[PDB]
Amino acid sequence: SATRWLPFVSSDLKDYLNRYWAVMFTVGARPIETGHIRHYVSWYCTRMKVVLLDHHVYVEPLRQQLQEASRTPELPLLFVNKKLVGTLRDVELLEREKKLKDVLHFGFEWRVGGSVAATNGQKSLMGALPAPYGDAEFFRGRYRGPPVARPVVSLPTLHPFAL
Amino acid sequence: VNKQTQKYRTKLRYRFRQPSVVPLRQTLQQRHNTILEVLRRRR
Amino acid sequence: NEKYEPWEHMKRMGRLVGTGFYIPPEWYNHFRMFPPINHNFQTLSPERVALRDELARKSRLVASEGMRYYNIFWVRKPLDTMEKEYYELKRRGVDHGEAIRKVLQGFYSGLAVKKRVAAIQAEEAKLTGRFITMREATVVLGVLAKLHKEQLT
Amino acid sequence: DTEFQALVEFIEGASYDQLISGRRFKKVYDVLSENDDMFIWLCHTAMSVLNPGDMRSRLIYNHLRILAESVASGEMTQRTAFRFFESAVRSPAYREIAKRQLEGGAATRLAGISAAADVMRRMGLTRRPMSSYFELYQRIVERSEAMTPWGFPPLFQFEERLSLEPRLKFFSRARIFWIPPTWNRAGRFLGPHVTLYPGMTPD
Repeated sequence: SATRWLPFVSSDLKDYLNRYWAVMFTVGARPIETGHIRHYVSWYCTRMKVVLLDHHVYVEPLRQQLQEASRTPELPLLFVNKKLVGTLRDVELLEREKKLKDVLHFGFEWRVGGSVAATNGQKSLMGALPAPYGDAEFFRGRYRGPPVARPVVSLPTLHPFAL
Repeated sequence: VNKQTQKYRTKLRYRFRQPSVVPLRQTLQQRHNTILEVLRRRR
Repeated sequence: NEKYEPWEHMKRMGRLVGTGFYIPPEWYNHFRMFPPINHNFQTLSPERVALRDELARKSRLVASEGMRYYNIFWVRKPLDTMEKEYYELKRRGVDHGEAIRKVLQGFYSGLAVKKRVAAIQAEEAKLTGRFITMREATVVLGVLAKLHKEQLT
Repeated sequence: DTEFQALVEFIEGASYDQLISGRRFKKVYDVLSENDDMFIWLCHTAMSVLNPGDMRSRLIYNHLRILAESVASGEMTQRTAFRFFESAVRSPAYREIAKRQLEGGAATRLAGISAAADVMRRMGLTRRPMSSYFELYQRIVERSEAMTPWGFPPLFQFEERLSLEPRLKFFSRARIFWIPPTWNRAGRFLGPHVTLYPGMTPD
């Protein structure tokens, strides 16, 4: 409007975090791990800035600064609310623990103990109160739970990157 | 503008366009999960 | 929508109470004494940087392409000697480029003296055959190990 | 006690017709959830993240305390109280106090919600005299307003619009939200009379 359109570029990692809400720094040789984070972030309707490090003018400054924020040299890396989310093992962990909604929308991770993935029916306490004197193992007539099933053989997957 | 600048302007308008993000498939996915939970819990 | 606002609701409650035929609740007078919260009405010195840039750019060419000497040891003492000689010449205030010329001439003479004493010590260590540097010891501990790996296969 | 009376009626009905029906469980779900303790816990967990030494936080604390006492007295309805609460929460003074309490590290919000439970016990803001401590345990051990770093439930109605704009991807950029009637095929029962919400799917 008042200014002509211009592509944003920076030699420092701090200017990318202070500008966008969700920044991702990818490579062109890794299309599967990039597209999985594209599916997760767009599912929660979050605006995202994808920075392809192939054909960039500050590759060597940005590859050094991404090594300091995240100790692993693995790309892509998700950055939400000036914090480090991590690689696909960190994004899928928040999706499994149902934490990816409040990370992408409000910029914080739940520090609540206990897992919300293994729930049945309504979510209540259901024996989450602390037992007196411990010793939950010594009562062998306890409620073991419903019987679960396990596959005898592994079925062939649809795609190697289906998951 | 002339014909060339008008064609390039409408090409840039169709190329860089902001769509209407209406969360419809997530609504239907939440409804599908709720219907599956009702069918699992109650006969 | 501003038609549902705590200030508008307080104004509506106040003009409802001001008739005299409506009895105020406790929160009306308790909000007159505690109103709702509103959103409105609220290193290195740079000359030394340029000097070290010029001196590093002019010393890198005399050390790399000029002298062809890559095993130079303890460069910080001749570089700080270049700095202190530059400040000594800037005390009297002679020139700018000529001070750099004399500083680079002194640095070249110091590099030549260090190269000559390194060559003299290396020549006297190689002539007598009694003294062995640590790099030669590392290289014989490596090559005897490689000869033993040849013996192992 | 009307909740124990409704539980007695539920037990008598489930012993009468010898099955767990839909009418009786809906009745006791309506009886056991008539309490306004949710909004009182909202106001008190907003009061917990404040500063007892700052005068601005004292003003916010007394405002939210008066709001919770007016809700518990029944003199103020729930919708105007929610408007008062979201106007007190969206202010930059309260958000700056919450940011300072986050930047502290030895935060006083745990003693805040503990004193809040003691106040709700003493002033009669609950249904049972010892239910506020179980509600405190429920706020602590579960995902709730007490584990949010700013002290309100994390919905987008309690967060500012200028922070809502760059994060979320809504209908159009650069109130009650509706589907416009250009979508003749949106879902099976979706239409223009079906409202949508920015940060949640209530379906």
